[PDB]
Amino acid sequence: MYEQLKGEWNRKSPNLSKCGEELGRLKLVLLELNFLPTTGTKLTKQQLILARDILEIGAQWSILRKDIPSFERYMAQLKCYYFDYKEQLPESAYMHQLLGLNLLFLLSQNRVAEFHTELERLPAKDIQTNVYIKHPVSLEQYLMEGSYNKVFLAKGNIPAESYTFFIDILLDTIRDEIAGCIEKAYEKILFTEATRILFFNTPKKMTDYAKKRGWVLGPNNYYSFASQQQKPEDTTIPSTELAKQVIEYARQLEMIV
Amino acid sequence: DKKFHGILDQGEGVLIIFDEPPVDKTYEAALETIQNMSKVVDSLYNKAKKLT
Amino acid sequence: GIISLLDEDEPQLKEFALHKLNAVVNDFWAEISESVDKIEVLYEDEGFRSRQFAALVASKVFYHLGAFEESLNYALGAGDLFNVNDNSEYVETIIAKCIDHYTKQCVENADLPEGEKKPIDQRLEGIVNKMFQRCLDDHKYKQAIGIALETRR
Amino acid sequence: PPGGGEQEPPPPPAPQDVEMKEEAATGGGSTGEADGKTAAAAAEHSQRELDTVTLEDIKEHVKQLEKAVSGKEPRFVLRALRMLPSTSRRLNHYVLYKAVQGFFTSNNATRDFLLPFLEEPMDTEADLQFRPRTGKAASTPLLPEVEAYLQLLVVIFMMNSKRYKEAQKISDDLMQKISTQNRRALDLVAAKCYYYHARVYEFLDKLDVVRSFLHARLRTATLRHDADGQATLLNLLLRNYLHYSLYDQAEKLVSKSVFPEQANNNEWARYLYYTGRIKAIQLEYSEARRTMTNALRKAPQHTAVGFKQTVHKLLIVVELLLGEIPDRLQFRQPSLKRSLMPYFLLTQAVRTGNLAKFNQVLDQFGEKFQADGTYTLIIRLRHNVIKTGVRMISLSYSRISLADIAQKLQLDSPEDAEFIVAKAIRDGVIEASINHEKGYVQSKEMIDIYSTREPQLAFHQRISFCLDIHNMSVKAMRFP
Amino acid sequence: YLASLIRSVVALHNLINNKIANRDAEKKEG
Amino acid sequence: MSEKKQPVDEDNWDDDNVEDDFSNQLRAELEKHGYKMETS
Amino acid sequence: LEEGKAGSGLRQYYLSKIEELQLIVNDKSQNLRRLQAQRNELNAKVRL
Amino acid sequence: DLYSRYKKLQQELEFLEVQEEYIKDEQKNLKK
Repeated sequence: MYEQLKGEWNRKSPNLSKCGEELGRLKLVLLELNFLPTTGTKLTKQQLILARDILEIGAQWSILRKDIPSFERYMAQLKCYYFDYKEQLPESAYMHQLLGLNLLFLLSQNRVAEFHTELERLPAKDIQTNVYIKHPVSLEQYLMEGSYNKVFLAKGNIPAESYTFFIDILLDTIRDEIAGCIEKAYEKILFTEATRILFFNTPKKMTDYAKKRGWVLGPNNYYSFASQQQKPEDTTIPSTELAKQVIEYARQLEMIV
Repeated sequence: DKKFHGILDQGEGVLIIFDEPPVDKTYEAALETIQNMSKVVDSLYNKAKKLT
Repeated sequence: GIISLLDEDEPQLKEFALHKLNAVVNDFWAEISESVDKIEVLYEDEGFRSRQFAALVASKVFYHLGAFEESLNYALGAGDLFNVNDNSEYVETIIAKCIDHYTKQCVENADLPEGEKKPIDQRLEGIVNKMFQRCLDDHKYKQAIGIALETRR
Repeated sequence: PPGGGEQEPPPPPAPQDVEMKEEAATGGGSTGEADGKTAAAAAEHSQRELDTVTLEDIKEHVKQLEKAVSGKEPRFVLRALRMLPSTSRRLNHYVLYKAVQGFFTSNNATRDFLLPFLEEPMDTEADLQFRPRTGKAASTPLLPEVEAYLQLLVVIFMMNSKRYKEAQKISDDLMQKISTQNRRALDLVAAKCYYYHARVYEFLDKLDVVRSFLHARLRTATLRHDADGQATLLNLLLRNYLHYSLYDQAEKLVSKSVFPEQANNNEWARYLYYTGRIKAIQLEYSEARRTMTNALRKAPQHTAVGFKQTVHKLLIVVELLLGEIPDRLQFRQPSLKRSLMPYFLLTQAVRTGNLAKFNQVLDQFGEKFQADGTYTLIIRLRHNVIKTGVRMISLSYSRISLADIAQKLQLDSPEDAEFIVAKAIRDGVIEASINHEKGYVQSKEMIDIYSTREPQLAFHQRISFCLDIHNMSVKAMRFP
Repeated sequence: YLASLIRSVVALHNLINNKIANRDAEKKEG
Repeated sequence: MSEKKQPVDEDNWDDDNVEDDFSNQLRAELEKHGYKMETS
Repeated sequence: LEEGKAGSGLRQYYLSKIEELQLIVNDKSQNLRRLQAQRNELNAKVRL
Repeated sequence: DLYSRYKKLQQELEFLEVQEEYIKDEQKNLKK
């Protein structure tokens, strides 16, 4: 009935024309069964399982095309499918890492409260199995270290999949943190020693850092001058708020009175 | 013996004298909280009698 | 995650969307709080045929958030679909609030006494005498005089 | 047989004395309290009603069975009847059944016999004034009846009891509405009953639609009539919403309000417990530590029993993530100690600076944490263990070598020795200045700013709190 | 500290003596 | 009370914190303190 | 009536909410009038 | 009937409203 739907899934798509045609094909299903709340007769959710597969690859095509709003839309759809009020559904082979795509992207956005509340659905299951989720939680463990280097050892080997597009964003968002977290405050760091973390050989990223930081560029070495930095005293600056706090404090004494 | 205040050095052979005499301002507060203990303890008897 | 489905260009999905909202809005009243900003697009668009009904779900979510005058704002430009429903609880709350607004505005209007009058929308004043016809039809005579005391007119 | 045969008669008349005059003096007193004063509420027999429900809930409940006093279920639900001058004869009929049970054997009719019994307040036609007296006379057998937990064929009678209660709720919404005062005595009952809803639904199926009904009730209280009801409805929401993902976190911000005034007493503090775990999921401890501590100091006097101990189980979690924790055996209870033994070894190894000591406890004692669902802390606590170790070593050593510090903390490599300190400086953990040549790490002790900033910030809390004690004393002092 | 020292004492005498003189004096009248 | 939630489910303590520090660290200790003498 | 019998439920609710608010303000006035009775007693002792 | 009392119950609201100013001012002068 209806279809042809999954025929374009094995072959995937050469361009975004067939993908847009897949969304236009799914628009008819979205006009008939819509998205919810059809309980049934749960056999009416069978074509919704067949729609979950092409929505999973709809997020693989949303990250393949790099589009951010498309990715979050399709992920809202999948997440709501595993959040459907009927928990009895055929097991999806992608159910595991499809939470890790949005989790690693969410980590690229730096969302602390949503990370922990994401895993709140199955706390004991994410630890015992699903290696695809065990990589981001080991990444969080390594983010309180932080890493930096341990993550660079784990970034060589990832299954992954599709995390290539996300680990590039993770790359840049770590590399600027090398520059931010090295100083303040270190007295000095030798040249090749920082070259060991920036990798490459003689990158222009360290020249752009010689601009961005500024900060200092010294011969065969580097310096946090001057000095460590800005030298807060703060002398008579805090005496203003020290008088000010006592103003309203005396006001509280007068409110008693 | 506390009759003399300072500090020595075995290596450099240096004795240094330092003194900060007054202890009065803390005695002020310390001897207060120590008695306020029995203050609150004495309040528990009335607070226990009014309730039960 | 039904909020992200509002990113679709075709309005034919928007009618189905609002059809999901009003059905699950009792539990999902809080789920529309962060979507208000996306509701502004549907209400502010004149080529959107369902803006009349978009203001209904907006007024409901502002009922959940405790917004009164803000629900009146969408109540006005919500069209005929808004005042056509006299059922259940939501109809009495909005006319109590709208007549309170209307009667303080009318005590102000009688204090002009004329000239530089404030603009009076035909909808907010039309539901006045329109729902007053209920007191004439039910023949209840105590309320019939009360409304005329309220508007001062 | 002779001994037990003579020990059967004495028990049944003990309730048939007290339980007969209990809701007759409390319900019959609240009958005249409901006609006038009616200020506020108060209705002090509503508080007495809390005491009476909790009175039977220890002894003797309703029944059983027991083949003796099981006839009280149809007795009090019969004979309204009907208007107040006609109720005198019925109050006498209640006493005629005492001679019936004293002469012949007592008749037991329950289970399938309860269907016409619960419909007899609708058959009498009618009470007709007090819906809460009929809700109490119908619930008072039903509420301890849940203690049977037979789960077969009488749970659908509990569903019929929610349906009959919903009939009484249509009568609760339609009638009055102007100086209702029946709603304020019924909001305690709508509370307890809705908690019994979730209680019964926990033994069969979670309630997705009953939350639609509950939220209809919830939002419909504001603004028309809400007294004490919505504070309980929000906790009904939060109770299964905390156990059931998701989004319910930011749901509270759009609900508040607050909702004031806080009621009923400790009932608000427990709400602070639920939202305390919630706000802990956002990792903010300063907001979480106060809401947790307030829960315990706002709850007297117990017993009973173990939930007041569990709220303390989660109390010190946020303090353990803080990094500053008091020793928890000062709150040690003989019934609580036995329950947190594994947990106590957890905090014991947490305050230490050894990382391997901490990783052993999760392996051996994780099986208990699965039941509490407390694994959310175990991933984020490691950050606090390493920060604790580095804090110790920071103050306790003037100059420390980065290569030699890794062996004590099992840091295992030179490279992360720089990382811990890097973020330590970034978060303001240690003021030490570090030189990378070999490299080495030196530390310095700075003070004298000290008592300038810290005590005045505390004083701002101290004095404000003392004047609040003054205001709360003046408030209760001016009443005479 | 002296402030908070006597603040609790004021609340002591006031609340203790008043709550007693409130409920124990009212119970004999009614 | 017992209403609502709860039916659903000097002193020596201050020094007992330090004693907890002694429980998981360096035993008490006599024997090791006497064993460290002849090691070197 | 729907205008009405149930819309006068909100209307007269303003009576009950004003009387409840005013019962709080009247409790705040009663407990404060005890002040004036007492301070007038204190003014009466110096005359005594 | 209904609107009659509706306009009858803000009277004591305003009467006690000026009563607040009454009690508050009088105790302040009575202290002097």
